[PDB]
Amino acid sequence: AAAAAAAAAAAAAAAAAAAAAAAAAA
Amino acid sequence: SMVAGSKYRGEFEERLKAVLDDIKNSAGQIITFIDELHTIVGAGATGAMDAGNMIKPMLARGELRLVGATTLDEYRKHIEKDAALERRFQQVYVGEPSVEDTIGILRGLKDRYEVHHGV
Amino acid sequence: QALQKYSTDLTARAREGKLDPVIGRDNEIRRVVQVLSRRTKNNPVLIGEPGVGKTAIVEGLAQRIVAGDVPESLRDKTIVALDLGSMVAGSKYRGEFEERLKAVLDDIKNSAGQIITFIDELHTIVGAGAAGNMIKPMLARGELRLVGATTLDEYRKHIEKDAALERRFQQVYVGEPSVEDTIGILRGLKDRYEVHHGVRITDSALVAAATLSDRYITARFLPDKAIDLVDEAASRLRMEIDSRPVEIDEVERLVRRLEIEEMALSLAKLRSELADQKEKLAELTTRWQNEKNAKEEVGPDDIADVVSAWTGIPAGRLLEGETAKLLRMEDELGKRVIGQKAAVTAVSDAVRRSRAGVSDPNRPTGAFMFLGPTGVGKTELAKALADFLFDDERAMVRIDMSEYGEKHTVARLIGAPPGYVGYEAGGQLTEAVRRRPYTVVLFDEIEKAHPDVFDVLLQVLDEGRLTDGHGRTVDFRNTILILTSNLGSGGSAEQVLAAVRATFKPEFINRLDDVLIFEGLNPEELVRIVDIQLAQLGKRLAQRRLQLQVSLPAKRWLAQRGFDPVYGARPLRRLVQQAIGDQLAKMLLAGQVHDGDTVPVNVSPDADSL
Amino acid sequence: AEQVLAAVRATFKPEFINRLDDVLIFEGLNPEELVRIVDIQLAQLGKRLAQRRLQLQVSLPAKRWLAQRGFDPVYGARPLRRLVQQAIGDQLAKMLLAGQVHDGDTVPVNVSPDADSL
Amino acid sequence: GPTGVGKTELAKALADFLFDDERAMVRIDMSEYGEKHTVARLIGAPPGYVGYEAGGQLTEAVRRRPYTVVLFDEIEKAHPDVFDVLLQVLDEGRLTDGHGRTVDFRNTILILTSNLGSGGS
Ligand SMILES: Nc1ncnc2c1ncn2[C@@H]1O[C@H](COP(=O)(O)OP(=O)(O)OP(O)(O)=S)[C@@H](O)[C@H]1O
Ligand SMILES: Nc1ncnc2c1ncn2[C@@H]1O[C@H](COP(=O)(O)OP(=O)(O)OP(O)(O)=S)[C@@H](O)[C@H]1O
Ligand SMILES: Nc1ncnc2c1ncn2[C@@H]1O[C@H](COP(=O)(O)OP(=O)(O)O)[C@@H](O)[C@H]1O
Repeated sequence: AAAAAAAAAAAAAAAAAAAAAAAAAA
Repeated sequence: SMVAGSKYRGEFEERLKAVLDDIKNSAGQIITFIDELHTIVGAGATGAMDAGNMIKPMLARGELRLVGATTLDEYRKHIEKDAALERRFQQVYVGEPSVEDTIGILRGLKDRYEVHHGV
Repeated sequence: QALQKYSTDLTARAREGKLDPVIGRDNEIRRVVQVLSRRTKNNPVLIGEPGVGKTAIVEGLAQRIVAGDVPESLRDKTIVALDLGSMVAGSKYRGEFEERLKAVLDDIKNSAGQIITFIDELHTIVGAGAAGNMIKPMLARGELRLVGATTLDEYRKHIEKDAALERRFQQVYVGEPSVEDTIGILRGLKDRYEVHHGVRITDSALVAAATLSDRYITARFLPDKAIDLVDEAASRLRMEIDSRPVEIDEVERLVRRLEIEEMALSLAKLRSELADQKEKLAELTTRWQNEKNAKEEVGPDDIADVVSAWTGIPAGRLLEGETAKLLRMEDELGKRVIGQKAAVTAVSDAVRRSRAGVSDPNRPTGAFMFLGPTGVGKTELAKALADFLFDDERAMVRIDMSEYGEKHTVARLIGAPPGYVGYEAGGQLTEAVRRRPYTVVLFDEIEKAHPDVFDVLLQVLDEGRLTDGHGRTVDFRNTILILTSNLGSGGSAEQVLAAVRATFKPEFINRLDDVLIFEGLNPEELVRIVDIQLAQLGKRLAQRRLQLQVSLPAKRWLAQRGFDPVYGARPLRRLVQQAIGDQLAKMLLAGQVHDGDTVPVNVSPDADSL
Repeated sequence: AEQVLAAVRATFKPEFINRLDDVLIFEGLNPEELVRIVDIQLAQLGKRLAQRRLQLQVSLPAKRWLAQRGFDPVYGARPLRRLVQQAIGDQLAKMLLAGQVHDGDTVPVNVSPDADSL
Repeated sequence: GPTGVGKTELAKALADFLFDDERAMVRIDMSEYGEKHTVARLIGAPPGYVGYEAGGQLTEAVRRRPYTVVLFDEIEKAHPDVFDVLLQVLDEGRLTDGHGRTVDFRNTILILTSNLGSGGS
């Protein structure tokens, strides 16, 4: 008499980023 | 306002399909107008791209007319990312006017600010 | 009888002869039989990289059971293959899936020891609930037998994530076979392909299809990366056995097309090309008849024809009509670059080498740096050889290494390490050579790059491959790498070969072919240049037909002034737009030089009038 | 061995060498050694020609002429690999697609002042 | 004295006993220090120059674990611009690094070895 009615979802996964930090070469 | 309550795994998909069949079921009359269409790419996130590419086979024959208006720097972030759609659209560039045309524009809008403010 | 609705049966399909011989891999069949008759924890898992043959091991097990060469405790076990997709169908109530699964487990349990379940792709057994967890007491009593095969990464994505389930299994690692064992396999599957398509197959075809698929097609593992070549050569021969061959069809369709176009226009032109094409189609037709008056099986050339039609690379066997090209190439390339006989004689020696198949297999077909002073042609040569090979100027991959001045720019052509911002985009060099690996790659102004980019062009040479930020060794094995430079211009050969060893390391100059130092120009070989420019201009205004009747004293006069011993032929191409283009562009937008009309030029004592 | 191990110690971490096994240093090359390398390259070039069933008959003055040329003692063994195909493979590759080198019929090599004719 | 005696085997023999650690020795070699641009490798660079993330060759291995024995191999070839850096090591218990932080040498052991001699008594 009762039905289940499966549902959806939403997944998040972000991304890191790097800085390069130049060197004045002396 | 079409992803209002759609937490079940097939509601938004048939809802958009019902809207597209309602447009297609009228013999060449309705001009649709989707404002800020850069948010139509990732409309329905099914966890697997299966939304936003339902109109993709329909635009190629050109059954819905789809006027839009997106910002210039919101265009190479969402649509050029996902360039299968970018060929379906013609582009109309709009540049700002100069001072002399702004003088002509402002003299025509001096009919609506005299009513809202009685001055 | 619950298994009758939901499962299948391999054994009844094995008695009727619906399966192929699986001659090969005795060790893994013996290993599976060794595991499967154990007391407890007796459910093996075939794990291998996708392509190596894992379902065929189970089919060979079924054929061996029906044949009767099995040990004592395998007398008529009757392997039964299940379906986890059929279980979830209409089960939309609160308890229907679990009672179906319980009925299946009851019909397995009431039998004594017979039924051997075969569940292919058992990463599907993880979820399927919304349940799906009522298998652990059945597995951890030695009551279910459960042979099942997955791939490699789908194992660790699901089952290694589920470290309680993982204990009640074994792992039978199935690895790739060799090339000789591939040849041993391909003599067994030949009868089925002769039955389904009515052809004949030479053993030389089956050894060439196993040798020649090793070098060229490199994405798939090799029990079956070489089956498709035979399977498509048979289909192409079946095409040519039916009504008409191929060419004559090609030419008939082409001439019908040109006929259509021409009659619609009623252009001349095409009228000629029609007639010529009608001559050819006639000749061939007659030849056809002649032959008839006087192929019916596959051969070792047809396999290379398939691997040449697919994946771009022309790798046939000394093809007809190209001997009229490659023996004319040293002179045909001279019609666009004038002078530099040694460089063209060295470039032709890398195309006529690898076309005939003399060159080394695991090495690029030519990778060599050529340099000199400016304005000589070192860019025009690379754009001039890739015009007749490819019919277009844009099949070149021309990345510039003038922009790579600092250290971290190297990551733009290798991708990102996995976990960072641009991972969807991948590489920028590598993702364009993986598609159709036959291009010509340039490197403009190698002076300017930071000396860490040379750590990337160092395993390109002598090996041919590189990884990236996606985990795929692309192959540069049969491209052509061209490096340009501009070093020195201050001596004949000693100063520039000192400066090259001053800037580069010994371990990079060692990895190159012949470094080709150019020479410059000469005033006698300058005049031969000039008409090309004029002829090029005679093309550029071709849309209005203003073809130039140039006097020969003008061609004489353009050679005296314009010769620079330090700037090459580049001042001449500005001198032409100063002499002709200024006065012509002034006279063209005022009237009086209307299109369809011709203009001569005469030598004024300082200028040249129109 | 002094300067190169000094540069190795100046490039790594100090205990990173002791955890390793025997750090080996290689030789140079020698004119006595260079004959059998030519034997290996001729055997490889013969086995490459085994599909279209060509083979070669290399004379001993030519086999040592390949050893006299190409002895630049800073570039290792890699110039000889290029020198062989500058000598042999170019001339054979020009002849092979011009008829006259029909399969099965082998070719000998013969000495001619700086090339080698076939 | 000579080589191959115990001259560094004594050094390992007192690190593991008095400091209770097997790997608590620092063996730097002053066999490269003949110039003005070589001394600054053992103290660091300013914040912005070439060798900065690696820090000093000496000090960044003393900042953590300041319970170490420290050797100095082959002092006799060193340029005379180490001994002013090395002098206030053995005259004060402080030294400045490439960053600007402070290191304390008041609980270490310095050992300055060489190989000349060994024939004279
Ligand atoms: N020893 C063998 N004898 C005969 N044919 C073989 C042998 N090993 C593999 N094959 C063939 O190689 C092919 C491999 O097909 P499958 O084994 O079904 O692929 P697979 O290993 O199941 O890969 P997936 O990931 O499961 S699709 C089939 O055409 C088999 O007939
Ligand atoms: N020997 C030549 N044969 C034919 N065209 C030539 C020749 N030398 C120069 N040219 C022409 O002059 C131009 C040569 O420009 P490029 O060869 O591209 O310059 P470059 O060789 O790249 O030298 P740099 O140092 O890189 S600017 C082209 O327009 C060529 O058509
Ligand atoms: N008294 C000793 N106890 C242990 N090993 C010794 C002794 N004398 C010499 N040796 C040997 O010599 C080596 C130590 O040499 P080492 O002191 O490093 O020479 P160097 O003077 O060049 O530093 C050890 O490997 C050890 O086997």
